[PDB]
Amino acid sequence: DEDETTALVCDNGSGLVKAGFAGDDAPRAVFPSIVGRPRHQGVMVGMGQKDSYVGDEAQSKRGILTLKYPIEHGIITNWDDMEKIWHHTFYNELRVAPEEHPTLLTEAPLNPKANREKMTQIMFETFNVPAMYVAIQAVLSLYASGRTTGIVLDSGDGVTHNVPIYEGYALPHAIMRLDLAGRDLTDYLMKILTERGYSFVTTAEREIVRDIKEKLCYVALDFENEMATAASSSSLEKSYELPDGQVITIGNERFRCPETLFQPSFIGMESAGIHETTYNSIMKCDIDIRKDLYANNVMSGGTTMYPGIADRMQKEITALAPSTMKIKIIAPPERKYSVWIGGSILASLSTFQQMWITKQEYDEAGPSIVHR
Amino acid sequence: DYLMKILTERGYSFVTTAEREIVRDIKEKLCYVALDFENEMATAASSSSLEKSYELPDGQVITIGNERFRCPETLFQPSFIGMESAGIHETTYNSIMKCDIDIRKDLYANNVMSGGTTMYPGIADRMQKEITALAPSTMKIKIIAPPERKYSVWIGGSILASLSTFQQMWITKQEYDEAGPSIVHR
Amino acid sequence: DEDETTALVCDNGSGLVKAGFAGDDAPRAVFPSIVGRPRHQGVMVGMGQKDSYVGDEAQSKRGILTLKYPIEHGIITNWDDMEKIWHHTFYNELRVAPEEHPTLLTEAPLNPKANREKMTQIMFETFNVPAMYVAIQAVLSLYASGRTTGIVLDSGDGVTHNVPIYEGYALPHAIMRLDLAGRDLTDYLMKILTERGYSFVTTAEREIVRDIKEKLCYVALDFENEMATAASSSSLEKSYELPDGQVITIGNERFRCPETLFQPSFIGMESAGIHETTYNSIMKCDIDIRKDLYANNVMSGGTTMYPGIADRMQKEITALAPSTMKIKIIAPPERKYSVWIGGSILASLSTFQQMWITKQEYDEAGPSIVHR
Amino acid sequence: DKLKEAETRAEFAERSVTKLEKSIDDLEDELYAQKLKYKAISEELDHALNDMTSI
Amino acid sequence: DKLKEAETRAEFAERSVTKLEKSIDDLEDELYAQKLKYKAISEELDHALNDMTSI
Repeated sequence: DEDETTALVCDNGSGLVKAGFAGDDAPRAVFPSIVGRPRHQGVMVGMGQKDSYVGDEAQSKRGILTLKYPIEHGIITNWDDMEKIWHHTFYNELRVAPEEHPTLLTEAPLNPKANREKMTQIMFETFNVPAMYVAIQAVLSLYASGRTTGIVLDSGDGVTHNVPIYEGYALPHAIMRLDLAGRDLTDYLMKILTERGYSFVTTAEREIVRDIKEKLCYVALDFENEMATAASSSSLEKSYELPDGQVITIGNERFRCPETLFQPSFIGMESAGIHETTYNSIMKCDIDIRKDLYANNVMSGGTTMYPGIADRMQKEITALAPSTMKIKIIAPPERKYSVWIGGSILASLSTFQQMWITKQEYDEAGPSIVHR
Repeated sequence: DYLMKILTERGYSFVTTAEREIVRDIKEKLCYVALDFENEMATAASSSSLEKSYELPDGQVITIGNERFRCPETLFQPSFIGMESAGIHETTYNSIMKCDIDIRKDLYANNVMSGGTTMYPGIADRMQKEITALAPSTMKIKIIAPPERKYSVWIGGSILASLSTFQQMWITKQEYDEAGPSIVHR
Repeated sequence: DEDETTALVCDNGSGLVKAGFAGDDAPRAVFPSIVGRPRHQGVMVGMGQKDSYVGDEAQSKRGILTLKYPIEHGIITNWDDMEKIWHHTFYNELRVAPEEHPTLLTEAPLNPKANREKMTQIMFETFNVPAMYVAIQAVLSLYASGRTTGIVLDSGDGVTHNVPIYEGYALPHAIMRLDLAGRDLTDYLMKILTERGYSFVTTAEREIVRDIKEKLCYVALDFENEMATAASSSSLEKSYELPDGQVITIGNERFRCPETLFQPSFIGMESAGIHETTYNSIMKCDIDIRKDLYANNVMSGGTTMYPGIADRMQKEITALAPSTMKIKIIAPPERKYSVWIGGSILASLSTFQQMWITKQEYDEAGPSIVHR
Repeated sequence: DKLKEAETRAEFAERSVTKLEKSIDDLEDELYAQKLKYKAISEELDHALNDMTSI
Repeated sequence: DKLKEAETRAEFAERSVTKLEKSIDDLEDELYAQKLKYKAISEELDHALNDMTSI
């Protein structure tokens, strides 16, 4: 129990932090990855002067603060502001004292060696956690779907990745990163919806375009004769009621937004798209392992939640793969937390105890120890 | 001054200074802001017991039926007085579509009224319906008009200045003799 | 000559229409983009009952009419009232019959496909012009400065834009629109001038604040130590004599008004400003084309005429751009008509004849034909 | 087989949610109607207690 | 595959129904509290309008 209860799992994202206790089924804490700094001197009624704001209080009060994102494209870019988000996570969100809890953290696919050593330096030397561990994100997603070999298409708020994993070892030279994700996707909907003849003028109009994207957006299979369908004008249309009455209608654009993930050309991106990239990762891997990867395309991440994403991907890679092959696109329902759940499982596991980096290992080996 | 003219125009004379001053006491006591000012003029015509006679410094019982509300309809229609500006309710609204988007539900549910001229009965109901019908239906409208409103401003100061936490915002002669008028200016 | 003389160029703006014959050096007709509708029944002495008023007669008689602006932020918002401004342009202003003149029109940067088809529907089907053509405004401005690749900062009465153009094709995904322009700017001067202890009370006081803005306003470079200069009180001050004697003095505010274009915060705008936006457009474009755009910042529009606008912009983007770069801010003198002049050149050109959309093309292809 | 069961039950849960969402919007609307019908009688009140303390 | 989808959505529709049922009971209860807090101020009212018409 000492640490069976006690292991923490913190998944640091570009848009959201997911956090909680190893053992739980889902994150106890989910909140924006921002750190707000007040543009002016003054106070809220009853509070003192605050130097900084994090998560939802930074989002809610955004009009008087300069908002900053510590993690650009999955990589920690500002370490002063990240230690601020961690502090908030332990002390306010989970309300635990960190110096008696083992902490499993996550990093990104080709996270620079030096960063994995730096967050270890900050975990052990400024938070004084007993022990910690850094798992790679795609690797926890895979594992949370039971398996050990597969290829994960991972897509969240600032990055998309393909991480081919074989008997647990993520394959460095076959990993692909596509910098277009849910953030890019909300801003494109924004324009095709203002372009439908609308105005997201106040900040209460801006924010909810993102809630339109999440609730009403679709990834149609045969996106071709779906536009064609749009035109005959079926009961395909969908009206959402705004903060007030102002019933906005979205028929068609509803799927023009996730067609951006297959066609980056919709947004002036010259890069290849999700399905081709799944494939290219795969023809960059060893030959003998390619049947395995093909029957185990595990999807994780908030942006892979658009319904019919899996069917489109299913047919997208069948038709690029040699017919002798078995294609299989696994997309679980909890996928917006796969990464986290894979960490919860792993860290609560009976056999993981012997991989925890302890302060004994650290004080004796330097940050190098956990770096592997 | 507008009541003055619609009342001389009713066939009267506020000739001496004891006639002038009391038009203002007529405005305060007998004036109304009708909701559906449209079919209130229409009502005036059928001539109901809507009329209201006031007794002057002497006997001279003056009657005011109708004009009674034609005076505060000036606050919604500035055109009654050769003003080309927009009126109270539109202006409430325009202020609001000039603010941040996320704060507009707050402002709409908290239209606080203060000032001597917002005391005309039925001002709040007219404003209630004036902005509901300009605001997006998804919105909650709420027009707060307290009874002491001719002193809201003052009472808010009385509260604040007698408050336990205000002591640390008082500009003292120490602050002033040392920082110049700039100190309190903020 | 048939059409060498005969091509018309009509530039539709948010505040002004500029019109005339392809060939001329400047617009034959310039007038407000209003349509007045009389609030009461009655007549002027010697005239009949008029249902409507357009341009200057609507401005002059504004006290008895309800004025309406057909073009909101560069886009045509009311098509009944726009056909009225066009009618006025052909028949009264240029006094031509449209059915024997080819007409080059202009549209805005991301003008909805459907509008370009609608004004074509109205040009050919209600005005019966022989042929027409719709050019994008920034694109005519660039071309009128000789070149084909550059980025135009275009700023008039209701909109500001940045339109990066490469070998003639305006780059859709890199275009930025900032809804703060000369209209916004006259109303801000208004307040800093009443705030100087004044009153623009009658309509003959209102209108002339705009003539103060045009004649006396400046964009100072080092707007910082220009306020500082204001205080020492040099002979920086400037008094203007009103319709009557009432000599009003404007020292300082003179430049506080165009500092609004770099600092939107002066007016409760949270958007970025002109120079940052020039830049952001540029780091949204392809990499290999960014040296070109930087050496070709062409300015056009009435609001970019404030003296010292170019020097401030020069230094504003040098200091944001990588030092290996050449910055170059072209601001020609005729810039309040760049757009128009670019159309005059192009439409009088020897090679343009083969791009005119003719009634033959239209009656045979539908509005789609000119839409491209 | 697991399917016919998961889908049929999903449909019943969705029918029940739309029923309860429809009853929440009627009570929440009957509501701002009550909450507001009052600001009016409680304000008509500070007023109609202030003039008799004055008269 | 049709399955993972039908079941995951059944679960989301059930989570949303329990959320909305919880919000309907809080508004309906905030309610009889408002509806009653009034009978009292509207009745304190016929009273506090009658004595000043009398004085």
